[PDB]
Amino acid sequence: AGSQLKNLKAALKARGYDREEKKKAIAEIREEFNPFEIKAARNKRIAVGKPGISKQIGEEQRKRAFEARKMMKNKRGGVIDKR
Amino acid sequence: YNVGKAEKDGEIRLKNGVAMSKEELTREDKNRLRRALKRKRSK
Amino acid sequence: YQRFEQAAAFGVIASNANCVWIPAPGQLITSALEDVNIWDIKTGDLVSKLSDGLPPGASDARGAKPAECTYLEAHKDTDLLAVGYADGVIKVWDLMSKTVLLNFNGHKAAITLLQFDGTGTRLISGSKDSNIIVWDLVGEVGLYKLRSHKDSITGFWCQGEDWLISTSKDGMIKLWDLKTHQCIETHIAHTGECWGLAVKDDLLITTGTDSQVKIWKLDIENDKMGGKLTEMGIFEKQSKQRGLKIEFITNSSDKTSFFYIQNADKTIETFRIRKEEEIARGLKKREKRLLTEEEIAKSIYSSFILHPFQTIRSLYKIKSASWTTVSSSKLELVLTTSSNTIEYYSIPYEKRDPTSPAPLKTHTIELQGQRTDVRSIDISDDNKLLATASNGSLKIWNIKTHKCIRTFECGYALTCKFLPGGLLVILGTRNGELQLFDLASSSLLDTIEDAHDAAIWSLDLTSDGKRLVTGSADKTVKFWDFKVLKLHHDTTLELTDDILCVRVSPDDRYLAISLLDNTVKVFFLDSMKFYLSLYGHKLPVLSIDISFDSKMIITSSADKNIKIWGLDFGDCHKSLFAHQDSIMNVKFLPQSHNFFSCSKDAVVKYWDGEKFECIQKLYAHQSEVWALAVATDGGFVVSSSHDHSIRIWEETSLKAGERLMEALDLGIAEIEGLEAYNRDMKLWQRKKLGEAPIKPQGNAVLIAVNKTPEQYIMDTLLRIRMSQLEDALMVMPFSYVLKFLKFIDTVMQNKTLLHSHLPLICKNLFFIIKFNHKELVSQKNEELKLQINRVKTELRSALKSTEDDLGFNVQGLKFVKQQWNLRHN
Amino acid sequence: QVDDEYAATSGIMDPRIIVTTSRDPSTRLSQFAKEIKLLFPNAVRLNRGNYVMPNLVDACKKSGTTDLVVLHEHRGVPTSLTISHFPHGPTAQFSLHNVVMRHDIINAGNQSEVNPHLIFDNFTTALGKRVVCILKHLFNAGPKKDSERVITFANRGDFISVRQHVYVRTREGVEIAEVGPRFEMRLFELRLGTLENKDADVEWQLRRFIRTANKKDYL
Amino acid sequence: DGLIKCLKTLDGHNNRLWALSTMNDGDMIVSADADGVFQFWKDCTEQEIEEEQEKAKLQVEQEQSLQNYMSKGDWTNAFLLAMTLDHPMRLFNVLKRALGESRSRQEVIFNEELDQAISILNDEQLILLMKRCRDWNTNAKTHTIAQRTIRCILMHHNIAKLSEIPGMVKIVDAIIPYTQRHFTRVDNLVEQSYILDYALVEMDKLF
Repeated sequence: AGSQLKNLKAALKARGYDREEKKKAIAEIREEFNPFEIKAARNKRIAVGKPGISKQIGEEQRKRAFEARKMMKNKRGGVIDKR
Repeated sequence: YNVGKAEKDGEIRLKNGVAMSKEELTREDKNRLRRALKRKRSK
Repeated sequence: YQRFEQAAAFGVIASNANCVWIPAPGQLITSALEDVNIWDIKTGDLVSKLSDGLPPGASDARGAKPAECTYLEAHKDTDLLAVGYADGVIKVWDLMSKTVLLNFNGHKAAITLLQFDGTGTRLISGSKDSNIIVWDLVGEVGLYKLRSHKDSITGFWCQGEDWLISTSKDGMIKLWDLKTHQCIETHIAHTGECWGLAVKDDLLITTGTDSQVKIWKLDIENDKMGGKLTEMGIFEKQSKQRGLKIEFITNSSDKTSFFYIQNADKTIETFRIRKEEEIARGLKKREKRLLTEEEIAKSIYSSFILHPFQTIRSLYKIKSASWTTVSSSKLELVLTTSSNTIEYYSIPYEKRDPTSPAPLKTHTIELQGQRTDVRSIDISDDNKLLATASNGSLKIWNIKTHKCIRTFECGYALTCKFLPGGLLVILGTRNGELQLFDLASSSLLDTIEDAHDAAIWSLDLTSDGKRLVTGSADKTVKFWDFKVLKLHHDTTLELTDDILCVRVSPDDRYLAISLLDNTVKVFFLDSMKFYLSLYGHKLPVLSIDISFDSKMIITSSADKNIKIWGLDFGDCHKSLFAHQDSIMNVKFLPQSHNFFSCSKDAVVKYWDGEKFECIQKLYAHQSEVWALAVATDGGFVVSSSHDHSIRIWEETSLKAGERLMEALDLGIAEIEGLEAYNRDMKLWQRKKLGEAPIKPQGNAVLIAVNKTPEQYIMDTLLRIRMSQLEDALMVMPFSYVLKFLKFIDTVMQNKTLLHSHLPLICKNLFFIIKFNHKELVSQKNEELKLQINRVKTELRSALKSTEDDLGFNVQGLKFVKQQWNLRHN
Repeated sequence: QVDDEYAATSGIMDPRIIVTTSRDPSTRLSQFAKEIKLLFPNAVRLNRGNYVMPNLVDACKKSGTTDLVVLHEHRGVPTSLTISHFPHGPTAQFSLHNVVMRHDIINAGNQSEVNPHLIFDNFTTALGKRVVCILKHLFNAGPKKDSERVITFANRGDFISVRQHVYVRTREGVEIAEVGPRFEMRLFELRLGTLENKDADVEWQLRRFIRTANKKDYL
Repeated sequence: DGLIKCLKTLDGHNNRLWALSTMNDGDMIVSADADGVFQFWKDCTEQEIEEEQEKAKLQVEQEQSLQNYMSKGDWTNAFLLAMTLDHPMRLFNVLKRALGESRSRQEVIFNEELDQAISILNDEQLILLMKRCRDWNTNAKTHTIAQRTIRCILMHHNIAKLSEIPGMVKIVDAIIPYTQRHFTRVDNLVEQSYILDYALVEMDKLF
């Protein structure tokens, strides 16, 4: 049907010296008109995943794990916190 | 021969061959013709 | 959020409009800003303030200035008020129930006159855009729009249904035939503008820019083009300014007529027009010395038929007037002046002498106003209110009744404050003077002459009130104590520059002073220590405010933005741009970090100090908001402005071819219906006249567009385009081709629209029969055969008739050129 | 600037592009090829089945098409694209790595089909200028300056991120939205003749197995 | 030269100037001298704006008169007022309306009062009338009105006068070829008007 550009101009005419309304409206139209960072399946009788956010957290997790192992790698001491 | 512009600044001659005089024409047609030659002077 | 709203507005009695008078002297309807208030001249109490049912500041109030009322007008007998506003709308109210009956937007700019006509049911309206519209009240409809003036309607005069006559803000007076709504006769009245119009049936009177008042004779039953309205002579006035309202009366009990010309400044020139007996018995006296010269003298009439009268003056500049009369010794004239005040004068006249060297006002309603803009507003704990003016009109209004109960005379006073026990007012004036007043006793406790060398600009009490600070344009601030109830100057801090705002903290801690040199300085009161210098505002800087915790200050200026500063280190937080003219004042709430700022562009604005949003954008004033004051506890805020207003704020699709086909079918159906009607008429006129057909009523769309069917088909045939014309003619079948031939056969009898559409008729007809030639020559009907012959004869006659003069003009013009050549090549 | 086998018809003439699949394509590759033919304008799609590549190349370069995009898959997921410029010009062949397509995700409407704007981010080397020229002479020369679709070829360490966006320009900035397929393509081979032969001289191809392979970009 | 304050420079003389004597009655006659040549400047602004405002008054009266004539009918005095005011679209309208009603009713091509009013207009009026006819003749639509006006000028005026008016060859040479173009077009319309005659001879052969 109608274009994403036409719907985007309609969404901007919809949303229209306050700041937080513009922060909210801009974040809303960005996460609405960005469809390639969700994943949608087809219901055989729909947003089923958030690929980039899941990827970002899965790689930041192992990034801090890798830096922790690189910090541990040639240590021999350690504080023993019994508190 | 062809229809050029008007020879004095009290009238205009359109390419058509019809002419209006500044004083004689109504202000609605003066707005319309100003807008028209503005577009014709914009393209 | 617990938002704000407007509780009540007051302080205005007469605003930028006219006034209508109602009989019982009598009462008076006049304008406040955007709402109309009725007053009884006898006592002067505000008996009605007819206002819009929506409070300005509510949820559905729209984001602009409210429409200022600009013309009152009243229908007396059927009891209506037609009022008109500055956007162009006209609200008609019944004065019994005070609701809005009629809304009549219509115009595009502010409106300048109303008039009821034929006393009820018709209202004519002239506006600052040059249209003048007639409205019916039984149909709620703009009937007619008289549209030929060029600047702005300054007056008109109508009689019912046939003649209107208007005059506008160009030099032009125009007379309008209201049957055709075309302008009939136009003159240039005055060489600049034309501001006045009045007429008692024979003579018409107009005035323009400067003192030249022109008498005209309108002869309504004239027939010549120029001469329905002729000019009969000019005369002079005493005012060289714009006379801008003229109005007539016929006093009874002999019969006599009086008219006034109000002026721009301060003065109404009244005139008695005389009667025909003294016209006849005064003609000979200037016709003395006995005739070409005497005829020139008799032609050069105004001073003859018009007689000046008691020139009524006033204290202030005059905005509007209207009168009433009895006995010719009670010309009783109400007058609304610009500095808000109405005045009821009355001149007596013993029918030969006006019995006074100068007329006398019998009433004056001026108590609920100020005569100037309120340069400083203040409030009590919660009960009373303080308004400070330039004439001297300090006034102590009260919140719970909106009435000034106490008023004094100070001078050009720009700042004031209360005293912390109540019932006591400190004030500073624009010259080197300070003044003290109270509430129970009379005006002056004491004044201090030479309180400062130059203009004082801002003072502030301490929170206990015993010690106040005055900063003035003599580049000094001074401190004063209260000794026992008198003022004790003890110390004075001279700066390098003109201090123009002071403030202390609400806990006796800081003294923040705003200099003219684009900065503020924060001092310690206990040391004069020079704590901080806040800098970077980039124009001279107006009102400061310190928060309740004494941590956060605001800083307003003429840079159209307010800056938030943290007072611990003097570090800026925001620099938020409000208010596109100039923020005059800015004030916190009592207990919160929310604040208000009123500005020089007719708007107050509600902000928070944490997210720095704009909480609300309040839009009730009309002009420069000079001051605002917040309640000490609770937090309702008053704001006072340049439009003499003081207001409270509290909490809450076919195509070508088928278009031509349906046009052809209805057109030829009408055509042969009328032809059958004509055959019926000839048979019932050639036979026994006992019967005939009843009536073919003409077609709905044909009488709706006012066209004969040949013209209707002709313009839709015009309105198809040349690219799809050969398709529009190819789509239609042969029955529509036959009725197209009937259409062409009828249209070349009306030889007017045959000759104006010859190549179109030729192109369409020749393509039609060229495309349908195989079927046309197989039709067997002598009616169509005679039809084709008739079309052929008339069409070829028209074409040879136009090429005859074409060939004539070719040979004649080349003869002209050739005889010029053989003359002088 | 425009190099020696594109300079004859740089901005004189609009291009003409064929988009075609590998051989007996899967349905997601056919959807992908439709997305590529309405990614860039004056491109049409041709159903490759039982087409030989020499007479396909010969029929294209005597019909007058400027260039050819051949798409290769792996079980729906497209893996390669070869761009062959026909007047005995170059073939740049790329692998495609992170492909997300709008036919997979969302009926978000229809596309825009305007002559787009083009962004090229840090193609600094001469091989970068070469691949910029071969990627942008399959677009229409001289769009309108208020055209509201842009596409982007951004180099991110020899992985050209390829996206398409539409935009309006609002009061405080510019608001973007993502249309069409996102990629990271990477050039594994250039050569200087057409697609028919593989006897053409190689201008560049990546050396995967040298021991100084991962030290530099556009190696 | 002499200059006034700044606006309104005066013509002055050819060379240098040590002279200004302006000091008659209010500031009446001014005198200013070059080396030899005198100048005597006249008066105050008291009548050169009065004649301008009274010709404005006359013009706004006759414009309203022309509007009233154009409304109520009456095409002859409407024609001469449109010619006096030089309102060319109104002139085309009065000529087109009078020509159409001339085709309606019934030597004479307009009504007799209007073509007598065309017969009695002078040289500069008929040169602006023929300039109007010149640039109406460039249409194929508005050309019939131009041809009727050219024809009544030709048959009501003197041909030697029309030739010797200064400027009447740069107009008639402009509008000979346009009339020839229209003659060719209307003659071809008469030529292809005989399909009606052919269709009639077939319809008569039908039995």
